[PDB]
Amino acid sequence: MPREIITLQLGQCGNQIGFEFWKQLCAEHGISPEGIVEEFATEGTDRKDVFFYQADDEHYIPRAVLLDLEPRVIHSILNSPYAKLYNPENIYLSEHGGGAGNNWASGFSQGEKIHEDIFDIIDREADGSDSLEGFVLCHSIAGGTGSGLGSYLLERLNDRYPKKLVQTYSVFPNQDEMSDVVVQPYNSLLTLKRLTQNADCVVVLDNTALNRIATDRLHIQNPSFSQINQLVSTIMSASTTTLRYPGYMNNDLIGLIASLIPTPRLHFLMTGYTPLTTDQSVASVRKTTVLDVMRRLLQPKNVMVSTGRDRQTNHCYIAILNIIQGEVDPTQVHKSLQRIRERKLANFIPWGPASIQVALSRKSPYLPSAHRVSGLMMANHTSISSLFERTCRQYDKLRKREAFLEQFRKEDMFKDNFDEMDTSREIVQQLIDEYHAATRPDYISWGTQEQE
Amino acid sequence: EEKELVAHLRSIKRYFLMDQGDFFVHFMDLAEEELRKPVEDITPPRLEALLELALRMSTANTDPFKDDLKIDLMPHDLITQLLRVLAIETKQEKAMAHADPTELALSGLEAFSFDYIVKWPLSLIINRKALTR
Amino acid sequence: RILTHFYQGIVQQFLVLLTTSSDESLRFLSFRLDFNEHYKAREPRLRVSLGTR
Amino acid sequence: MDDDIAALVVDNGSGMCKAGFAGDDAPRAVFPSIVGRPRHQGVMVGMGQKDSYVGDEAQSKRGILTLKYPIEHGIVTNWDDMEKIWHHTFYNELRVAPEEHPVLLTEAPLNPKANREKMTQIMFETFNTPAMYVAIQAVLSLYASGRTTGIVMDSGDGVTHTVPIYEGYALPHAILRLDLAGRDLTDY
Amino acid sequence: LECSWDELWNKVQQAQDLDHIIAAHEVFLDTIISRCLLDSDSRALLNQLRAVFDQIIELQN
Repeated sequence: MPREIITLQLGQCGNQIGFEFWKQLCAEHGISPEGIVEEFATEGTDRKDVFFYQADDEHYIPRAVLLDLEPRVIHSILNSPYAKLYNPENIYLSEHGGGAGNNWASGFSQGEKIHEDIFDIIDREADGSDSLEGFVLCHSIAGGTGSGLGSYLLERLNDRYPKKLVQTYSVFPNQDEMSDVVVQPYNSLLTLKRLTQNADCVVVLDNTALNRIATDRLHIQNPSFSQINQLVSTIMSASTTTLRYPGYMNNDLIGLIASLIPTPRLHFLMTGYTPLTTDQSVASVRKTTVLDVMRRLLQPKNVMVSTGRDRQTNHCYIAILNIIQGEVDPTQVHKSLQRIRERKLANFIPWGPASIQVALSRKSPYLPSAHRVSGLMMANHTSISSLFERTCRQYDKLRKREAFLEQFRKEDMFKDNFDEMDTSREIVQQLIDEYHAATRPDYISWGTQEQE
Repeated sequence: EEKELVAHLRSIKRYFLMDQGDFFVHFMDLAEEELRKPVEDITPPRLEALLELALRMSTANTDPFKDDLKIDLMPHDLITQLLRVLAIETKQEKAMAHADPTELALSGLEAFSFDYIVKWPLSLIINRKALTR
Repeated sequence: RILTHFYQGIVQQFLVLLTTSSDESLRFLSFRLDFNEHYKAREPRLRVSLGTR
Repeated sequence: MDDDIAALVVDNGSGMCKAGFAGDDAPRAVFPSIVGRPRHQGVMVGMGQKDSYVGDEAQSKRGILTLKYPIEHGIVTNWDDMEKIWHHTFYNELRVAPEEHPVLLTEAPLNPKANREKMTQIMFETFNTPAMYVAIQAVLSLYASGRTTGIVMDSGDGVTHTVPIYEGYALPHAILRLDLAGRDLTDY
Repeated sequence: LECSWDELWNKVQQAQDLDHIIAAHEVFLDTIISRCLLDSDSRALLNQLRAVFDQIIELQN
């Protein structure tokens, strides 16, 4: 049976991303906005049970839970054409609707207050999952609901489901824009602290990078939350294609990620997408070669993760997994890997054997693909620590000025101290040190308390 | 038509006669660092992979006969191969044909040659003597 | 360390087999496995085989 | 045995195309005038599914094919798809080279002259047939009746025609077409 | 797997007779066996791979 995945969409940005992800999954699986499989979706070769539940013999309901401490985002999901697609028992809306006020501590306190209700909703969604693997959280780290309520929900899931994996897609605040939310760095720090203690994987979504991509590639001067949510839905669809296009390998998330995550602390993931094309260029399915794919993936413009320029740590790639979708020749993959090695197109870990993994995936048969070849890059790169160091520096910049800290001090999680911010800074420092060690042969002792 | 004589000639010009100067410039710019190694230090598989990668990354990727282009590692350096060619039209041809391949670990630039796989009966035209020349 | 040393010995024998293997793709896979030359740094036979041929 | 190269006989009924050899008592191939192309190009491409199936092959692949009818209401609506259907019939069911056999074609009453011209062009250039003829189906049925004067009522599935014929010549002023046939009765 | 399967499939798509299909399937199986280290020449390599798998299971335990 498929390993069902519960999708948690938290706060305004997270909830929009989750809603659009469920929409994208329905479109890829040929599920109508009401949750019914379309008559053209006759290829029963997809694993809906990983991401969808069957509502009836004909209706597939996404295994998605939309969670907010403010009712607006949940209502907006329920106000979409896909409102009938999701099982209503898997929809949790905070009764108070007030959100966390962009305070992570407030969101955590609200989650603790709604712990019973939230876990009842989670169990209701879980019962629709035949073999639920775990929860995927879509949220923002800068707000209150997606950061704070997300952290609280993660804590309560860890307490109730201590043997299940918890991955998060955490939207980080824009680091190049001065946030008007002076406590946004504080909220982000508290959320990152909780992700460090209670989450197993945090997917960092930098709103600065989303805005930059929309500006340079989508020509969007002011990227809306909706455009970011649509990009997230495209990313989620690409990430779930291997569930939707079953094959010989990588049929489960844990099998794919086991090779990428050696230690629990190195749980900061970077993403990549290829080929990057503007929406207008969908028409021409370019016969992209494996060498051309690898060359385009190496461009920072195509990487879906905004890692800071760490000047102190000799950041390197530990490992790379490329998930390629479309027509892929194995001999072309082999020749591409050979050329990459000869050209040193990929740097591997210095403490053990490492290479660039290449996965070939089929496209969804129910969704016509405008591109002959598509690709996801998974990479372990020490520069992802620089993103965490930058978040820590922003927290310290707010904390050192105590800016907007009174709003977090209003909430119990931050009422007495800002220890969650200091723990976030310490965790980001430890991540930087391990990431620098992971570029070195002494990585064999990286993460050992004697090396820490 | 069947032996693609004109296509074979265009491929030879592109690769053996360096007609695709932008392609050859790109290929040599990419491959110079690996080819600069001594032949004993040169990994033939690495040179072949770099050749194919430059070919796909250069304007040689635009050559329709590029798939007929193969890598040939000459047993002698470019200087010894050149001396053999200079002797070919001279009575020294027998002396240069019997000249042992230069013991000097030729750089990949000096070891670089093209090969062309010609099948029978088309191999009657691109003969081994012509291919060697 | 014991597992790594056993692996390195097996890898050296595997690299010899790869050089004797008919499949070129397996040789390219071996070359990828030591992209940072970590195993080549750890297994002397993998360092010598690539250097000599 | 003198292999007298048999002319081809193609009966294009409003519902079903029927084809065979001259001098046969019945067409050797009789299939619905439908051409089916795979509904999902993707999944069945690897299973050796043809991009399109014609006649009985379209019916056999109906589960995976989108069927199209190049003859609509007895009128040819897709000349390329009709030519593909005829080619499939010839090479798979009859297993004959149309370049080696004269082909007698049938036509609907009041078939457009330009449509006849396009069919003739396709037949002569694609199939390189040594000889061909185009006859009105009702006229052939009249000839089968041993008559030169009379009315032939040809009723297929897609269209009905009334064709008066006098002394071997059809009476065009008296030819009638009725767009009511087996399909309409089936829907009723 | 992919290379031997593609060679088998290409030959089958190009197969003109049943003997051609038989030969293509035999070639596919032999290619897979050699590439799976299951041939006689890989017998020492196969034993080393089996020892590696046993050491991997021992490491896991």
